[PDB]
Amino acid sequence: KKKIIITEDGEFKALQEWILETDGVSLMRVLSEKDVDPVRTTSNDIVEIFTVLGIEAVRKALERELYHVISFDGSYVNYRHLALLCDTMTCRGHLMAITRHGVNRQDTGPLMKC
Amino acid sequence: GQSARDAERAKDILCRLEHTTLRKVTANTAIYYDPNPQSTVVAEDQEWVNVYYEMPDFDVARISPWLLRVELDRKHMTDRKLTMEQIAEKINAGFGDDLNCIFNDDNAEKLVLRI
Amino acid sequence: DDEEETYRLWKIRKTIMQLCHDRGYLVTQDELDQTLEEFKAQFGDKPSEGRPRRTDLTVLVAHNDDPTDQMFVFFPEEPKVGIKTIKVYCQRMQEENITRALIVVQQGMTPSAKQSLVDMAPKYILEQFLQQELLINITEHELVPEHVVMTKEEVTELLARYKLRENQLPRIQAGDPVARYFGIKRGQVVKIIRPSETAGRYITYRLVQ
Amino acid sequence: QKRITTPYMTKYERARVLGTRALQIAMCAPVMVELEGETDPLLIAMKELKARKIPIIIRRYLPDGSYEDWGVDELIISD
Amino acid sequence: YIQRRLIKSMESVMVKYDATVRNSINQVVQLRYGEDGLAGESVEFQNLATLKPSNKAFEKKFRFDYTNERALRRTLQEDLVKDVLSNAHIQNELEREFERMREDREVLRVIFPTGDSKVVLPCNLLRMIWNAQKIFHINPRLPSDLHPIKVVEGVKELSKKLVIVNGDDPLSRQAQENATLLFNIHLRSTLCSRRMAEEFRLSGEAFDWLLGEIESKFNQAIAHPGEMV
Repeated sequence: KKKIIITEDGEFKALQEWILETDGVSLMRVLSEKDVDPVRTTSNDIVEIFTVLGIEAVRKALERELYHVISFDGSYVNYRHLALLCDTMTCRGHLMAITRHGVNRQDTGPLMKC
Repeated sequence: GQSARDAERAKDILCRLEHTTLRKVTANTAIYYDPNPQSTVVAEDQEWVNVYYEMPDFDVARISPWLLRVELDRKHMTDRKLTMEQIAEKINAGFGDDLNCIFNDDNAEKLVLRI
Repeated sequence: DDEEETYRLWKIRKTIMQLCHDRGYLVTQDELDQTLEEFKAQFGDKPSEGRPRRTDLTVLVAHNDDPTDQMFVFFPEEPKVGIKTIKVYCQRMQEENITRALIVVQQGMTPSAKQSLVDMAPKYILEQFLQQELLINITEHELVPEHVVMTKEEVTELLARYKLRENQLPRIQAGDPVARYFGIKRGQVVKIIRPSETAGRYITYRLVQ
Repeated sequence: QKRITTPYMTKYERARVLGTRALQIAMCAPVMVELEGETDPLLIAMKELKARKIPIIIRRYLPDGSYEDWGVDELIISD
Repeated sequence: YIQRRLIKSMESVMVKYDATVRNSINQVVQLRYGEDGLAGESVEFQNLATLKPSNKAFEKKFRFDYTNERALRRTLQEDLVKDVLSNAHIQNELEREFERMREDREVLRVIFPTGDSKVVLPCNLLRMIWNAQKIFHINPRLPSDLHPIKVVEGVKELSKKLVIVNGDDPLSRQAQENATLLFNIHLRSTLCSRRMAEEFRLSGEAFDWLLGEIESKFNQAIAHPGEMV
């Protein structure tokens, strides 16, 4: 969570900066306030980012959260699998959950829904 | 901005973002009965209500015999950098004009405003 | 107050001067970096009982490739907008011969007005916004990659290179924040350019339906 | 011409060519190499591949309906 | 239970014979598998070694100045040290590789903003140099006989024969440059003319072997058309 800058001589330097964390989400207003970074501020709920930021932002946020939950205990999983999952999960434009009535709404054949 | 560096501006924007209601900044409230603003049932609030009373405004229709008295806690007041001036206008500006707020001076230790 | 109100009107203005610059209109350079005190001196110090009336703020721009097609933006005065109030604007477009128009709604609109804009389909296309949404440029956020809209000559080059149809592309509905920021209609294809860690750069396409 | 596919025999086509050619040998088909004391119908079918002498053509189906035919002689054996 | 659900979702996605990852109804999901086109089985960790150093150490380690006449005499033979000092064309071509390197150094700093250097890539390069240093008994004590403009042109020709997206027209000649963008940067930064005349000190015979092996161990990392991805 540090602020990494590239100095004039060209070295990566990290800086400690105050960050704030809340309990409750309404991001469209928090972004509009003064002296609050509108670029790097984000929320851990993805339907909110879907309504506020778009669809590609949902793709990237979902990828980031999967990576963070996987690499929590020092484990590691290749990237292609995360990319393929979070791409087939947001392919038809909207957020369809991998659930009962999320795989129940597609151009699929009749002998699979039976 | 430098608010990311110094803790004071960080804390001020902290307080400016957090939600704060009224019951968090009040000590106790009491419904008294003053049929006249000069009656002053409680003993010591006569001073400031009177120094308002020699500047008497808004006696348009009547004077309501029913009073509402609110006590505030300066601990919870200053931590958010609030004082009852802004409260006084917004408790009016925002609800209507059906209410009327006179208040003390904060140099007095306890912060009371009567409505 | 008005200091909050003179701040917002400058901020919302600066956002729109980029939104129309993205769509390919001609906006003078210094209009993009119009600082606050410069705005405060030009249009007025305060809009509370002031010269900035939420009119005198409207903008009319012309396209780069063609000086005839122009776009207008309106800032309604009432919190929520009625029926003839937009027809006041529809008349203002009828007189000036402009079809591209925007309205920066203040707080909301009426369901009757929702009916009154979806009717003039073949002419006088208007976009309805909100005052809150225009307060921040979402395009410069971290998560949002770079979108670019492709002409209808380029789209026929994809479907002939990858030997695709147009049903087989990934889809995007024309109701999400970036589909409206660029003013996209159904049947268009937008190009996304994002950097990745395995290859370095990856270009994907979306069909807006 | 216009062959857009890879010149390498993929992992799956090598497992199906070796299976089919081995089953044809078991049913008395004529071999195409000079074996020496070999009897297993699947050991023979493997040294025919090392010599590029299996008489089978692969038809790759593109996902747009087309196809093209590669002779096993023309492919670069992966292993 | 959660794994059963998820696997019931994505059952029929696979790689079709034109290297596109298509659904069951042929709905394109990715234009290339994993955005690169390689199987996640023949890759491993490496380092860039171009983004982390400072602007002075960079120009100090990746420059190959040719006006010293004595260190150039120390590392190269006498046949080549008189040719490198007496040809403006060579000095010019040795000057443009540094320019093509600085641009990639600036692109890496925006691809990787945090500043790390651990990436996953195809065939290892430092181990392939270490192998060629022992298949040919390279003695890192004597002057070498590897002309630098040979290194430059050999790396160019090798970079040409690494096709992921085979085509000639635009929109198929720029997606190829987008696919193998990182690997080419790594390959150009590792096999530069200064480093391979200062540290590795490979001979002429031991360079064609390395070039021929890079290509052959890359072409077998590409994904196979038919695996149930």
